[PDB]
Amino acid sequence: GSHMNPPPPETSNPNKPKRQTNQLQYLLRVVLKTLWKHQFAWPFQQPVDAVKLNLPDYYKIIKTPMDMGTIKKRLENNYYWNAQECIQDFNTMFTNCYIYNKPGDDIVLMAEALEKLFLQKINELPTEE
Ligand SMILES: COc1cc(Br)ccn1
Repeated sequence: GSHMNPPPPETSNPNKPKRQTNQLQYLLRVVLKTLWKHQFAWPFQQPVDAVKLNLPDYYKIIKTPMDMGTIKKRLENNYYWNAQECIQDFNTMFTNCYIYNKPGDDIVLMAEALEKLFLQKINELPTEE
């Protein structure tokens, strides 16, 4: 897309060691599945196109972008070694939302609803077997 948006996060790299764990399978099959289909998922399902949204400062402020489309592709591509890397991606996505926007903005309310659901799902994350 536009040269004024940054390249999206890596989802493929043969040099990075990879594993499928039961925890990672739960993150794809339960956690991402639940969040992806939520009514409030859509602002999070792809990278922020700061040109289309007329937010030229967005990637001045947000230096660690992350979105659920990227996490979905990471999971589908078995990009991770462990669940914590994936949980960290989710946490980064929510934190970016809360940094860029204001308390009570619609996108913040949406992120808070998703994050509550995410926390419930992570509380049920199985032990790594
Ligand atoms: C209006 O601000 C934002 C913030 C994010 Br994160 C995504 C889209 N718009």
